[PDB]
Amino acid sequence: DAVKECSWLIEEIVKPQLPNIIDNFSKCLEMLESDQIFPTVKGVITRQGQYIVDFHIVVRFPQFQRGKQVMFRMNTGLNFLLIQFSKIMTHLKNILEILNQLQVATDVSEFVSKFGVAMELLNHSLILLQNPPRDLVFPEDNNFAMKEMFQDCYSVCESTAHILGLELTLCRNELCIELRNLIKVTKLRRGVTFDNRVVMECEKLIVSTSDPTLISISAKLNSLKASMANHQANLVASKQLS
Amino acid sequence: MSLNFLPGRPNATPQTACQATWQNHTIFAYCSGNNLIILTNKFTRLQTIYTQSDCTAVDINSQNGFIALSFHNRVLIYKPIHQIMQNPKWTQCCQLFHDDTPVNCLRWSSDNELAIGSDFLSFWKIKDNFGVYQPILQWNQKQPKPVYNVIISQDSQLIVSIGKYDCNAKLWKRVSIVGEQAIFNLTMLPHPKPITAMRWKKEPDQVSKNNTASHALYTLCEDKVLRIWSCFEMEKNHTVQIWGEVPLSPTQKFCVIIDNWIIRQTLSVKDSEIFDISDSDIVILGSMTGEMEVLALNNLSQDPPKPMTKKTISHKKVKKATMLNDTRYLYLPEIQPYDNVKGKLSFLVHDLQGVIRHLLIDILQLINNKTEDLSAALEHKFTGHNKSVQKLVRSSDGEALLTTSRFSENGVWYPQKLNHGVSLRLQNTIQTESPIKFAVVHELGKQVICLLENGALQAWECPTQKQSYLRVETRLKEEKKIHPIVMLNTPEPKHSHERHFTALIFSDGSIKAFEVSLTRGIFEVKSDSLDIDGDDIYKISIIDPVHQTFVSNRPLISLITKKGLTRTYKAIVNYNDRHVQWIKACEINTGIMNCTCIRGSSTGKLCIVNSTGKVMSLWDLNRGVLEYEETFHNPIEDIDWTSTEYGQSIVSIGFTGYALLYTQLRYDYTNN
Repeated sequence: DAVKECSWLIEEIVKPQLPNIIDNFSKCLEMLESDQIFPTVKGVITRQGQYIVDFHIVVRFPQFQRGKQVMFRMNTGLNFLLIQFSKIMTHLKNILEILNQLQVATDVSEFVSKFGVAMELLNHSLILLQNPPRDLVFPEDNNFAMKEMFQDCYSVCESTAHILGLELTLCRNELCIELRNLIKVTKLRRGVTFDNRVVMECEKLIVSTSDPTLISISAKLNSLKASMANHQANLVASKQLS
Repeated sequence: MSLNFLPGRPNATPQTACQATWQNHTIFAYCSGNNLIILTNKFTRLQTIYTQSDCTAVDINSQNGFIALSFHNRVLIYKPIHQIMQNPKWTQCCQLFHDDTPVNCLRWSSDNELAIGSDFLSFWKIKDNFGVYQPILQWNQKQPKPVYNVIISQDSQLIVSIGKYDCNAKLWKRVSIVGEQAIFNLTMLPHPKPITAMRWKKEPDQVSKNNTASHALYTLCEDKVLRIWSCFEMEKNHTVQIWGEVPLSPTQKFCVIIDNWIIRQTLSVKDSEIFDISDSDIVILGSMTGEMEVLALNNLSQDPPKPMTKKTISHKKVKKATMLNDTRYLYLPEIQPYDNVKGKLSFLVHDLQGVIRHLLIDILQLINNKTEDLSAALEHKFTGHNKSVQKLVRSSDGEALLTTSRFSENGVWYPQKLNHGVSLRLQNTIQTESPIKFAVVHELGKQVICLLENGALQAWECPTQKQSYLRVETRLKEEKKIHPIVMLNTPEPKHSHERHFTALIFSDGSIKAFEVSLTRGIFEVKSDSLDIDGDDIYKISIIDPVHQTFVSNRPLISLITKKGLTRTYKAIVNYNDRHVQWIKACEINTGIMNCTCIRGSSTGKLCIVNSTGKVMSLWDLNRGVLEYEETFHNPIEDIDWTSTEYGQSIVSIGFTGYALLYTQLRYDYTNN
């Protein structure tokens, strides 16, 4: 006959569950958008909210720095911008705005679209947490945050004997920094134009670290996305029926 | 004894009947108008519970034997008065009221849990105090429309609902891990067509923890497709996906499932080896033509995911009564074992035409691949009269019965031979303008003649639908001085079926001998008035055989007077003369003046209850000698005599609640 009852039932089903998800998403997003407490490499680094501007880690690549450990200590620290958390914060803000505005939407289609967009954003954030961003991975990092951000990084990461470009290993749902050391090349497999001088990989100093604050946010986002999956399926079922 | 009940016509609700295996007593229950019917021990005992409202649904607690019965805006809970005994009995124990919505469907689950869906799918529990069983509305929520059918599993799997003509089943899982006010998590479970039926798989062994996976859901879609949906705990991550599909052929119209529970309880390990299908449940797809195919699922309950599929087992085919009597819909309560009778499954059918059927299929024969037609045989049938029976009128051939009420709901029934004794079978309904005071049946039940208290004599033909076509009618003058007291079908000197000369005995004499017939209208005959024996007939009783005897030479009425001058009068009538004559065949002068009841047989016997009603005197009409005299502590409510072409007379003396049967005993030459 008509799925009008199905469309209107979102208020009596989705609405009671709406705050339980909106508040959780807002709580998860607050942590990422605010300052918070935060051989082998040495030292530690911290990420301030969304953008990390403090780094004190070093490198211990056997092939790096012509055999010397690349202690590219930051020159007292410098400002930096991180897009991994920026996208998550933007998605969370958009989800909060949707929950605030379309929650009383006359047409359930707008609310369903907002919920689907929020769920897709949460899934994208989870995926980005699973593996490092495209520009943060060592192969496509171009020695970012290790050639200029770190003091004396020109030789600490671009030594004549070999390069020591550092990379961010954000593949464990947490922030981490590592480096791979490659001998000078390109004066294919080794490289083409890595940091203007492709270097054949010869050693690595991969180090894995956890995120005390990002782990909880990622877990909350995963749970919220799991709930939103069922919510979106139920919402779309009524629309498909009519 | 082989006593067969007709407790009451069942309702048309989907949950109007439920079979349940409480402690292996295989309870059965169903709703009939203002009554609930509970058949306990192999359906050999009955308990009826009266409630002043139409009963919507009924469900039975497998764990503890509690009955939940819906009606109007409330539900009643009955419990076994004694939790264990060879003859269980149910008594009222609790009441449920939530809102002003009739409880359209209701069910039961573990530990006194109920899903009483009316329009809101109320969920509750009742089992507190020292036995108050005070309920607790643990949850409540609204629905798009009233719930046509609901289902509840044990533990976390929680509940599912559909609503009438609904295409998506609202699955509400027990989302909250703890807390009485648990909130239930939603899922839609879209289907391509409205749900025809559904049910959960069975796994009682998981108790008492109840935390288990693979709570598969069976659901038949309106598109001739059975569907099995996988389920698992997985931290509530499973599941709203269809695990297996089974498209039924165009011939197929009905489907039923036998769980691994029944097979495991029935088949032995040695017998289980063939056809070796004990790894999953069984599905039987049947058609109205009778033909049916039985198949077995592959890993339909395996905890790890498996590639479920339909694997055929056998292609059977049983008689018409074994599948369906051309009904519009059939509701098939869960097939369960017939108590400790190994190898027999108590298959039930709800025909939605006033009849429930109990079949007792033999499982080993059902799955027999190298097997013939189905062996199912009608074991019980359940039905009942519409309102009430004021009187029972018997055809003298004994092959037809007319149930008459204070209203126009008269019915013509025929005895039906089941595999377990005999049971009546309504064949027609004789609609009347007013109550029938007297009647007589002929033509093996196909023709009926009746006299109403209004005085109208009406003749119906009943050749088939259940409609009874009134073919002839006439009326009397109702002088309000004399009144009819019996109707005797005076046999014609020769076997004649064209007309049936019916004699109305207007108290003292005045035998209105109407030459009633169907092809031609009713007539009137003058001859003749018999000796009223004091101008006032005192408790006349008819004489009739109960066997197909065509003899016309027979005494018809055993009159009696307050002076005890019993007289059996023969009947003689001439069709050409249009007159009838009354002849006193016997005139035994009884020793009792005031008699409670009187009756006589075709074999010349007679029975009279004294004025006090506590003494029965059996008299010989061919000798006038009191053959028997007994004193009973209770009054004799009625008497009735059977017979046969071999003189096997039996007399039933009907007391308040039980009827004794007495039979002649040979005179022993050398004994007393």
